[PDB]
Amino acid sequence: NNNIIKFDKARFTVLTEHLIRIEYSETGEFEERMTQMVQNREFSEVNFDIIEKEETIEIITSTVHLYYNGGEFTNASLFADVKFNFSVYSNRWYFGEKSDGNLKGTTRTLDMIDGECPLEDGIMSKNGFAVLADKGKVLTEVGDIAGNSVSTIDLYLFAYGRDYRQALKDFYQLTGNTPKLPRFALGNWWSRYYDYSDKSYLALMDKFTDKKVPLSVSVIDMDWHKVSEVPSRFGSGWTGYSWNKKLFPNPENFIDELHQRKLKVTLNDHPADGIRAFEDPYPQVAQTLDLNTELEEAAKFDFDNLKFRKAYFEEVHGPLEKEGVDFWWIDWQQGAISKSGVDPLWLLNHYQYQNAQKKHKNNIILSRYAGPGSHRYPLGFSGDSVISWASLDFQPYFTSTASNIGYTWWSHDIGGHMQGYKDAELSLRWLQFGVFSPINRLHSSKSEFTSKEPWHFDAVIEQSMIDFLQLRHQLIPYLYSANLITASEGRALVEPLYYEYPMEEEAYQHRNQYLFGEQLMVAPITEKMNSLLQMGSVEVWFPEGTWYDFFSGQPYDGKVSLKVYREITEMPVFAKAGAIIPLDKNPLKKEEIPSEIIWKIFPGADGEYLLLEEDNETKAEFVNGIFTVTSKKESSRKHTIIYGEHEIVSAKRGEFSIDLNGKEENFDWNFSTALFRRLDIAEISYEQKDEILQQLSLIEEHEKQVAFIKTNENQELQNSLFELLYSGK
Amino acid sequence: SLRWLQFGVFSPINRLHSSKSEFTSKEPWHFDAVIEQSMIDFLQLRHQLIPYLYSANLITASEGRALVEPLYYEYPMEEEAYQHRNQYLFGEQLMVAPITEKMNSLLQMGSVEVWFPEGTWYDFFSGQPYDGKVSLKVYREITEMPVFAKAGAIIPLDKNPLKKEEIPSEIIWKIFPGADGEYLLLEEDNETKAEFVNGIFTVTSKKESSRKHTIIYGEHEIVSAKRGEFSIDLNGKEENFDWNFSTALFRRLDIAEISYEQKDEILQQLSLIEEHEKQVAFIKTNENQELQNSLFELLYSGK
Amino acid sequence: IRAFEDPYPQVAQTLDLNTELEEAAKFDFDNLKFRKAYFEEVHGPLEKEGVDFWWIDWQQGAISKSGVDPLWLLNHYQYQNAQKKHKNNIILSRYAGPGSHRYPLGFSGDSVISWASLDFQPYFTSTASNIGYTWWSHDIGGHMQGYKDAELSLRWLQFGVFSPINRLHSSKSEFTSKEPWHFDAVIEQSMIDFLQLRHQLIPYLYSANLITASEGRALVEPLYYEYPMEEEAYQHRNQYLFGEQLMVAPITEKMNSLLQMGSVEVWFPEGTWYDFFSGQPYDGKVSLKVYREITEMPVFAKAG
Repeated sequence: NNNIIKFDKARFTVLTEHLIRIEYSETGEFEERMTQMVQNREFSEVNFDIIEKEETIEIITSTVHLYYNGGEFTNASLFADVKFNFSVYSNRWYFGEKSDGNLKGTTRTLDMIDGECPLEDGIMSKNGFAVLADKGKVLTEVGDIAGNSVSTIDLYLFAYGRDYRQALKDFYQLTGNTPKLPRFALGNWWSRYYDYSDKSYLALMDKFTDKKVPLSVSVIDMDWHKVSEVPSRFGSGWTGYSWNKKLFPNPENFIDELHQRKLKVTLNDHPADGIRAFEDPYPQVAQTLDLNTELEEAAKFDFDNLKFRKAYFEEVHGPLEKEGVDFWWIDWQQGAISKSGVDPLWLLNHYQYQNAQKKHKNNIILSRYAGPGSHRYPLGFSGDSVISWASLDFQPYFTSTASNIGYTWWSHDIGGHMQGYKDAELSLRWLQFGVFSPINRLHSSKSEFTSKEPWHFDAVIEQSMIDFLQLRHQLIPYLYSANLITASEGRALVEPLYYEYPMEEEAYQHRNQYLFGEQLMVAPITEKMNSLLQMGSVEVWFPEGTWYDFFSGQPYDGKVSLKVYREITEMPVFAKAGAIIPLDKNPLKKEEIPSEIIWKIFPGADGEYLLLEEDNETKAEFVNGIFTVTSKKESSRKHTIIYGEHEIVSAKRGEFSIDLNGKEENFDWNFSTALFRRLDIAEISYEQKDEILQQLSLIEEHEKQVAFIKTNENQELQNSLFELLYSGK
Repeated sequence: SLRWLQFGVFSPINRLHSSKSEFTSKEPWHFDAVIEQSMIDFLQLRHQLIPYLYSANLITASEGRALVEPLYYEYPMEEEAYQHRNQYLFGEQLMVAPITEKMNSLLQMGSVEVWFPEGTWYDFFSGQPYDGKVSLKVYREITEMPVFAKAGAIIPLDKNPLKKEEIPSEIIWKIFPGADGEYLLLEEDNETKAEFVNGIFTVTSKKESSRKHTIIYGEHEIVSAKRGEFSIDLNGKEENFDWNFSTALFRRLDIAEISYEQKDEILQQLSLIEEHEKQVAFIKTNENQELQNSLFELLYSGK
Repeated sequence: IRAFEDPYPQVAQTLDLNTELEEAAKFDFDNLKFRKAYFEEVHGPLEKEGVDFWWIDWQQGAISKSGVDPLWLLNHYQYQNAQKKHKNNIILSRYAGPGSHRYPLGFSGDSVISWASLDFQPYFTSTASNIGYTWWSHDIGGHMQGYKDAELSLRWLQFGVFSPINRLHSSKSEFTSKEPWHFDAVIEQSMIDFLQLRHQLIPYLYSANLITASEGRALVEPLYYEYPMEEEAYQHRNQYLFGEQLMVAPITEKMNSLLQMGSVEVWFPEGTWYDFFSGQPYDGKVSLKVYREITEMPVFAKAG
């Protein structure tokens, strides 16, 4: 290509104006094969300039000067200046050195993490550049490990400035797009490390139905297989591939019952102790792998070994798949050691994801993060988080930041995995976040005390959990459409604020705040409520424009940073004037695609929404007060229209256009009602409640209502009252 | 000592006195150069106020009106007039809210919650404006005292407080713009009426004298040392005081014993953010609660 | 020297740069031609306009192709170049390792404005004599960030007056000027008094300077240079000899508001000592806490 330049023992490939591959080869041969990370180096031709001398080369694009002075790559011989002024003297990359500015990415797991842990770098930087080292093995054409690259140094310099979305799109072009998820992945999952029987698991699935909680996925954790029944001469029962016949006497019939309830079924797989001589598949595996059965030779876990992988997929998983297991939960915690030097977690996710496509279209796994490019193998499984306010407070930041290395389908144990402390409000706050996260999978530890069942809790917590779990299914149309946008356009469902607002300092100062698809902005509450107010709070940054609480219609004039207060049953989620959000009208109804969609419109601006589905595209447009719905293909689907407060049209078939210029724009939300409710629940003096209600009702001028609350001795009560006055301004 | 002298100057009688200690002299030069200058300034102000005090004295003797009134004399039906115990009317034209608490060292300012009755009020010293009716915490450096006058207030001042003379040879008429007003200066041997009506300021007296009148309209000295009766039209003249948000903001941030990064962010954000409601939202997020109240006072006066 | 700069056309001609691709003359103090163009064609024109000496403010790391720290290359070559235009000329730059005392003055840089920073700085300054680096210039009052406290500013200036170099400097803040009249009348007068004292001390300082150059004696010595066998000479970290006739114990802690005085524990060696300012006498040998108003500094001289 004209986009390739060789100099001394180095090779430079200008992939985009903002992305340069940098290689070193001792042997004069450079690597064309794919790697664990890189799937594609075919990019459209771009313009750049070169200054090539006897001893030095300079490559010049719109955004970077890359310099190479010959010899081995050192911090002195290989370095780059960006053509940006985001910093005073952090604008230079030096080979092998770290600079300030990296917005971070993700890490393997939250196992044993109570609150924060360190993250790896991503490709996004406030200073406009990042280097992504390719240290992986080469692949063959069909995707097996081929050994060591002949490019013994192979780097990708990203110099996208603060065009983070383009950086991520081009990262997906280099490393491969995220595959499409199946719609079932986006519903509620039930999971618990608990020794259910077939009977008690079905009873619980039937109780969810009776309780009006919709589920898409039934997880069965490790007590599906033998555990205490494993003789100790074999080691533990952590790894298992044999049903516990007491609990599951007829596994296929049990899985058939979950399938009749329209559930997908996954089993926990702890692979590290392989297939030992007590296991039901051991005689077949022993025959295939020529094991010494009289010395009970184990088929040890070895995902570098083609014959082992084949026996694992065909003879260990295969029989369980025939019984109706839909996909695999790979729960790998036993380290990064293999003879090849490839992390066994990477070998599991890569080969198991590929194997899962044989039985079902667009199938998934559930496994931990295996490094850059491992987004090709959804879903992410963060693991054994400690049950704490601190863990919840980290998790939104964790989730949105992961988009910076393209890993956009994290599934967290909703409510936390293990250890930690009981607090029903923590459980409820965690579920609110989970509903507005990539995947909503309830899971817990082996404790008798950690079930995430809503009815574990009091009547208030129970009803709120059921409400949010129903909301998750209402959101599946929006989630599935965003999923197809991830797969086709390389846009994350969960974005940090700085993707949309890269030049706004406040977009970097609200770590737990994020965009959720294109129409919603979420600010989860991740701190225990103030008992004096009976409300939790978070500081929300409202960008320029008019924003509405998604639930209440409470309005906010951006741009402003404002502390917002919500009761434990309520979550801060916001939509702009002109937002159009589809919702399943029948979230409890078992059906492949919604028979009815609610179009929820926020007045005050034009807008539009494209609902992508398996077999259709439906465009909702709101222009000069006219709402129009059209689709590629016709269907019997019935559309409901909600304009602000009011249901305008109920269950109307086919394409149509309705004029909403006539209709009531304003939500009911009003200062006086909200004021009365905040004062009423507060655990403060009745004399203070009486004085605040009286004075805020009597005082007419907005500035004097604010002066009145400014004298209040309760500082947090001032901030709560200020939120209502700001919304009522 | 300095706060006490500020109160004393706006009290019925200003008598410095102390115990038999070697350490309790009320001499201004007992103290450091800052305290000394402020004490001298307030002690000079007391003599500037003698014309106003002597006139109120004759009103006590003849009409049975106190020089110092609780707020509830003027505002008997306002609950807030019973909730500001140290706040008072001082004659008919001034409202005083002495600071009687040690300064907050983080702000380098003391404070008191002031109730502003209905109407437009001005700091007597600075011209900082306040829209009543409101209860508002006000902050002052140790050298400054909260004293307020309504639009239309007319306060006479001795122009020569150090000059030993039985009656002032020169009076300053200090006028607060925005309303009509009047003031009757009662003296041993004279009555002098100052009237401010539809922007016309008039001075007349029972008896003639060689007294020279100076007129200060808001900020500006309009007429210097003019003899006898007269009338001058101030509709032409600049109504507004110099007091401005930006200057006062810079001064409060500059003296505060807070982080320079906080000072820089507040100055930048309050200068950039245009909408009053969003300037108030910005200060509402400040972690320093008393700094919020100080910044709120300036934003309220600048509204 | 990048393509927008006033000297770039001359530097581009000297270094054979590609001006139509706006090739920068990148910083490269290993390169003889770069150094020559930097001194003659970049600094030279500014020197002709009357610039007397160079403040090298290098913060961009220790990387060069040679393995020599670019800060060392700057101090070594710029000090040598500064002698061409003026006799006994200086630079102002950070410490570049042992031997870099040959290139005065030291420039310590971007200290945080705090009592903690001031409390470190006397110990920092006297201890530097132990590697022969005896001309540290600190940003007097602190450089950046930190907190406002007029008394910290005044204490810092008192130290600076009794330090190798008294250079007032500050951050880009609207709130960090070291002008004395930034402060109240008490702080202002005391700062003016100490700034006048610095000029009163120039004869003593210049004489000590010639003693550094000719006899290898530091202006600022730790107590243990004079009193190596006295345990207390190792236990008063901020106390130092200042030339041969003065012993300084700066106050580097906020005053006790009950006393309206700051304090420091002073070790008085054997002999009769006098406060330099007041004449208050002290009989050594003794360790004694001394108290001073914010406007006063503990500085002592022996009988004789």
